[PDB]
Amino acid sequence: GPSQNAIKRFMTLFSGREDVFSIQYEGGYRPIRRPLNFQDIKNHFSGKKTLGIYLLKKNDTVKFAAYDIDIKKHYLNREDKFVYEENSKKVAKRLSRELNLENITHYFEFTGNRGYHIWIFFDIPVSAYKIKYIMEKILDRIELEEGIDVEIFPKQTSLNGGLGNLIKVPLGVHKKTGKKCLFVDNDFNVIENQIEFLNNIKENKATEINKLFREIFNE
DNA sequence: AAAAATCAA
Ligand SMILES: Nc1nc2c(ncn2[C@@H]2O[C@H](COP(=O)(O)OP(=O)(O)OP(=O)(O)O)[C@@H](O)[C@H]2O)c(=O)[nH]1
Ligand SMILES: Nc1ncnc2c1ncn2[C@H]1C[C@H](O)[C@@H](COP(=O)(O)NP(=O)(O)OP(=O)(O)O)O1
Ligand SMILES: Nc1ncnc2c1ncn2[C@H]1C[C@H](O)[C@@H](COP(=O)(O)NP(=O)(O)OP(=O)(O)O)O1
Ligand SMILES: [Co+2]
Ligand SMILES: [Co+2]
Ligand SMILES: [Co+2]
Ligand SMILES: [Co+2]
Repeated sequence: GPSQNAIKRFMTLFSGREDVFSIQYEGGYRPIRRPLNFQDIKNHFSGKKTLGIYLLKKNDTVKFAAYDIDIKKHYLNREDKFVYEENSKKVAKRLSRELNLENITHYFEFTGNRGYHIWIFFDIPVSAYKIKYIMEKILDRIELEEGIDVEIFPKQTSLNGGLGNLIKVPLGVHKKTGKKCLFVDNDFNVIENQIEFLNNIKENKATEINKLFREIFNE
């Protein structure tokens, strides 16, 4: 059924480090020293565990990348927090417009607490430094807003024998708040049929993205 | 049976 296809599809899209992943608890994350499995993903989808994925494979390539638009911590508790909610969507729309201009297919996710991820998926892994560079240059094009932080995963160009950074992946439960992390549309409205959205997500071409790095870098 | 908690920039 569609939900079973979603299990296999999730594993292909959020494919990072081969042999380590992460789970969220209340106050941190913890590495799990083995490959992610189907049972891990069923536990993600049901709320029994919350998965985070290390983006960098052992050869310092990534199969996906993400912007992380956040409300700054000290803006969170304000009574006019709705302003910085708007601002976070303003910054996300600007980034997305640039990404569309570069024909980079991407998807929005409400992260279950204080912001949004913009997910970028690749059919074949690409060098972590190349996508990171593209994402940094695109950020350098847009106006920012007060109280918003934009973060770029991958955070590393290379592991140097380490794990790198991980990102909490969608369709799970945010352990800081108990709310589902869900895909949203271009207007930030929650998609009703998440499973089907997941099964329609498209991968960018590594060949195109590789060409785009040389192009932006202008050699 | 449940409490405890990693790893990075
Ligand atoms: N790897 C790792 N990254 C972190 C950790 N804490 C924060 N970050 C990252 O740093 C960014 C800034 O978040 P902050 O809210 O300022 O994090 P903090 O200063 O440690 O305080 P809290 O997250 O509220 O506990 C986050 O979006 C995360 O990407 C951590 O303990 N380990
Ligand atoms: N203590 C920690 N240890 C290891 N990795 C962590 C971490 N904290 C975060 N990360 C990783 C996983 C995280 O996904 C990412 C930074 O995300 P955040 O901005 O802190 N939280 P998110 O974007 O997921 O949702 P929202 O912002 O609404 O709270 O770095
Ligand atoms: N004076 C005003 N006039 C019209 N709409 C207003 C408004 N004040 C607030 N709105 C609201 C009601 C409108 O339905 C909503 C639309 O604003 P976006 O969705 O941010 N931008 P757009 O839809 O034009 O396209 P894209 O997202 O691709 O950029 O703003
Ligand atoms: Co911290
Ligand atoms: Co962040
Ligand atoms: Co965030
Ligand atoms: Co709109």
